Amino acid sequence: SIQTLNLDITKVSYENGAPMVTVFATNEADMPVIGLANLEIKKALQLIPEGATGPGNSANWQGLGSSKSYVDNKNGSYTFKFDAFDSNKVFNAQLTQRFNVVSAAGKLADGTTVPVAEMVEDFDGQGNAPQYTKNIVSHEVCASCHVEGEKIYHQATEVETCISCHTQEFADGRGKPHVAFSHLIHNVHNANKAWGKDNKIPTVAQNIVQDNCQVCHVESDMLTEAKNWSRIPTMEVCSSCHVDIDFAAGKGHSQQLDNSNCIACHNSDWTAELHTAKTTATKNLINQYGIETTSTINTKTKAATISVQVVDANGTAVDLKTILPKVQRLEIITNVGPNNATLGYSGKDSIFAIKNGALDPKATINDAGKLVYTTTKDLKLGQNGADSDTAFSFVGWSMCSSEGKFVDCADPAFDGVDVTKYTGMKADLAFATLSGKAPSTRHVDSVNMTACANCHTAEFEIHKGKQHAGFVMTEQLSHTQDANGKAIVGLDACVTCHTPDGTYSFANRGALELKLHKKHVEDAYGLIGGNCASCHSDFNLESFKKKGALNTAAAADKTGLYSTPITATCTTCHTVGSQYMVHTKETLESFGAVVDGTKDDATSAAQSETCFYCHTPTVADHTKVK
Ligand code: HEC
Ligand code: HEC
Ligand code: HEC
Ligand code: HEC
Ligand code: HEC
Ligand code: HEC
Ligand code: HEC
Ligand code: HEC
Ligand code: HEC
Ligand code: HEC
Ligand SMILES: [Ca+2]
Ligand SMILES: [Ca+2]
Ligand SMILES: [Ca+2]
Ligand SMILES: [Ca+2]
Ligand SMILES: [Ca+2]
Repeated sequence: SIQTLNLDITKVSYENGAPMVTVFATNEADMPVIGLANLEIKKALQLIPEGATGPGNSANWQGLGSSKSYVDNKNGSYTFKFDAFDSNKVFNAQLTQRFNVVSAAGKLADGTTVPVAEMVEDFDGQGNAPQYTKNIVSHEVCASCHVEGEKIYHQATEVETCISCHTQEFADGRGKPHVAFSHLIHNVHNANKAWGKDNKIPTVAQNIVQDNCQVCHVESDMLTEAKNWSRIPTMEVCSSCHVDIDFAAGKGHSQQLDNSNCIACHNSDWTAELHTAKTTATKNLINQYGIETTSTINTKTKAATISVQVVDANGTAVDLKTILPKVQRLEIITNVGPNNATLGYSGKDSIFAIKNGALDPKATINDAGKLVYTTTKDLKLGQNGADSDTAFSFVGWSMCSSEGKFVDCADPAFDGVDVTKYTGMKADLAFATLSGKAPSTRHVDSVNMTACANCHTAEFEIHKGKQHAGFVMTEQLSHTQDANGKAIVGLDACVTCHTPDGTYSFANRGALELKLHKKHVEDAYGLIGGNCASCHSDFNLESFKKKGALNTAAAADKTGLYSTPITATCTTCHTVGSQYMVHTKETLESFGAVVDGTKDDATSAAQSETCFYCHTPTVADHTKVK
């Protein structure tokens, strides 16, 4: 029943010596929550100030104990006492006092379900507001990539709880400097050294975080120590990624025996700039130029002509001739039937209209300075229902770049493997109809690029390398808004290649309905698990009525096997015959499904599935049945 448990420390009194701490618990409606059985002060701490343990040294949380002893006051308030407060006799009323309060997920007596809740609050030594803090990050940055409300590795769900246990005192006591949170946190996302008894190399963490300080260190008016990432250089933290320096021995660096002089040479401006220089320069390059793309069908030849207008940062026309020698690639992929693409991967129209400053002979720049390209593949417009009246064209492009500048592509044969030599630019999408009626467009209301950008950043150059320019997904290809009038950046353009017939092979589950699920259930399950909300605002179950067969397997002879579309969509994570699927192939067929059959059988059965008679999936609970 309870969706969110709010916790406030409303009162701290030292009038009896050891503090009495009152917590007030409210639900999402701000109603008092009575009967909490698993409330605890997980840690009582006080803040040793910046520099007190030595010149250049970090502020530290000194341990004062913990408590599970509390009275339920029957009004939403709970009052803690400490049986053994400050066992080390270090309590100092001149220091900031911190309390880390946790409520374990569980159930009240009446059976009301209660979610986990965690918080910290800081005070002075009399229970008033604090005079100074160590507020550098907030839990929210972790939720960008780790499912909110789930434990991150172990122990807790919020970074402040991690910080309250993984203290300098904790690390010193175990003779393990590396388990201090300010070392650990960088260590577990950086592949320069392994961590844990089993020496995990953080290959995946490294691939996502890419040492980008700004995914966790965010400037914030609520966090007065947010600039500590550049302002407090110490061998203890800087060594977490810089693993080959021995400061003591002067190996990899001049000898340093303490943190006294780090800041004298490692000025905040330099530390901040050097660690963010390349992502900032790339983002600046991406935002220099745009494209505006149109498509028309010649009603007699039934070929689409795509026109690309380059524009500058202010939406002002740039003649493509003026920048052609710096255009590394421009690719146009055209498919048909945006709700159920009809040409497959092999049948799609595709061209590198530009490669390393050279126009393909099939592409021209007109006197208006636009690129013009006409499809050559049969688009089969109108040959598969009303949806097949619409051709949709995905434009991806890249410009040659070195050290934050656009450069001439000096090498015609440059293969696009070295991604330091070019920038993927903003991709576009253009619709055209044979009939001259308004085009169909695919739904974009269930998943969008904002979800992707949480883990991959808004500057994600998708497929950048030898095969592709790299697609940057922006409002350039938005054709609808959400309830609040924000432009939706959909992945509808991706269907040009991620077709119901799959991609280059019938074996890859290349259909967009399957591919993102396949990739992320295999490689991102530690981050996502069953958390559909990581990509989905909702499920568009109505879209299934516009789908046909979906490619789900390759037969022995390399030909395509297909499933009815709901079965195909669910089976990506619930493989038939595996421990992840209770329904046998026979049972799925009894519910109207075709499972890895012919395209004709799957197509004929595509609207015969009874799955949604029983299954009532929501993003909150996709497992829900009658
Ligand atoms: C929109 C819903 C998303 C798109 C489009 C993509 N993702 Fe992800 N993703 C994540 C991890 C941890 C990996 C594996 C990294 C690794 O193995 O090193 C991936 C992988 C991809 C890939 C493959 C190419 C690449 O690694 O860059 C593509 C093309 C891709 N993803 C596109 C993490 C996340 C994540 C965090 C919880 C979210 C919300 C998404 N990905 C969503 C999308
Ligand atoms: C996306 C840009 C991330 C942000 C922001 C944070 N983390 Fe992360 N983390 C991320 C990835 C891709 C990985 C590798 C996961 C894997 O499956 O290998 C991790 C790893 C961790 C770990 C290690 C335990 C493990 O999952 O292997 C911990 C303890 C961890 N992350 C914690 C963490 C905290 C506390 C964050 C907020 C400060 C945080 N992460 C941000 C991706 C991202
Ligand atoms: C105490 C109440 C803890 C809280 C809260 C968190 N962690 Fe922890 N962690 C704790 C101990 C006692 C240990 C073992 C230390 C040792 O002697 O080896 C750990 C270990 C980790 C590790 C492994 C680190 C390494 O081996 O280098 C990770 C990655 C880790 N802890 C992460 C972590 C995160 C993200 C937390 C907040 C959600 C967190 N821990 C809280 C004790 C405590
Ligand atoms: C999330 C995965 C992070 C990324 C990426 C980086 N940092 Fe970080 N940093 C993070 C946390 C959760 C903490 C602990 C905050 C606390 O309250 O204890 C830190 C701490 C630092 C510090 C220490 C500051 C101090 O007062 O001693 C420094 C100097 C620091 N981080 C630097 C840093 C740099 C240079 C990064 C990019 C290369 C960077 N961090 C990434 C979480 C994350
Ligand atoms: C991992 C998250 C890191 C932490 C924590 C710190 N640094 Fe770093 N540093 C990191 C990378 C990936 C790079 C290369 C950046 C690039 O694009 O070139 C760096 C680079 C430096 C440099 C540049 C010169 C050199 O020889 O590397 C300096 C002077 C440097 N880093 C200093 C530094 C200090 C003082 C840190 C603690 C505050 C620090 N780094 C943390 C990755 C990470
Ligand atoms: C001036 C006399 C310095 C003092 C004192 C410290 N460092 Fe340093 N450091 C300095 C220079 C000129 C360089 C090379 C810069 C470059 O761009 O090449 C460095 C390098 C580092 C690095 C990065 C090493 C690498 O990437 O290979 C780190 C992490 C670093 N320094 C940290 C650091 C700390 C923590 C210090 C106090 C203990 C410290 N340095 C002192 C110049 C000076
Ligand atoms: C044709 C020019 C393509 C366009 C446009 C897009 N993708 Fe793609 N993708 C393509 C191929 C040939 C492959 C390999 C075969 C396969 O089916 O896996 C892929 C692969 C992916 C993957 C899997 C992981 C990877 O190999 O990178 C994902 C998650 C993926 N593609 C996503 C994707 C998105 C979101 C697109 C629109 C921005 C997109 N692709 C366009 C071919 C083509
Ligand atoms: C990001 C990595 C994703 C996660 C995590 C989940 N889904 Fe997804 N889903 C994703 C994409 C890119 C698409 C394709 C949209 C398109 O235009 O075809 C989908 C599609 C679905 C569908 C089809 C209906 C629709 O809304 O388009 C269903 C029924 C669906 N997804 C279910 C689903 C469930 C149950 C998940 C949690 C276990 C889940 N998805 C996670 C991307 C991602
Ligand atoms: C991967 C992105 C998934 C897609 C697509 C779908 N499901 Fe799923 N489901 C997934 C996971 C990781 C889990 C948890 C498994 C575990 O035990 O941890 C589930 C679970 C279900 C369940 C409950 C388990 C059971 O035995 O019944 C149901 C009923 C379920 N899933 C249904 C379902 C349907 C109908 C889907 C298509 C609309 C579907 N799932 C897609 C991961 C993914
Ligand atoms: C009612 C008679 C059902 C019809 C029709 C279909 N399914 Fe089902 N499904 C049903 C139940 C009662 C369960 C188990 C629920 C639980 O939580 O244990 C399921 C389970 C699934 C799952 C999860 C499988 C697993 O994790 O082992 C999936 C992916 C699933 N069902 C898909 C599905 C499809 C695609 C259907 C149409 C062909 C379909 N189900 C019909 C009940 C019923
Ligand atoms: Ca308070
Ligand atoms: Ca909280
Ligand atoms: Ca590491
Ligand atoms: Ca456009
Ligand atoms: Ca029907």
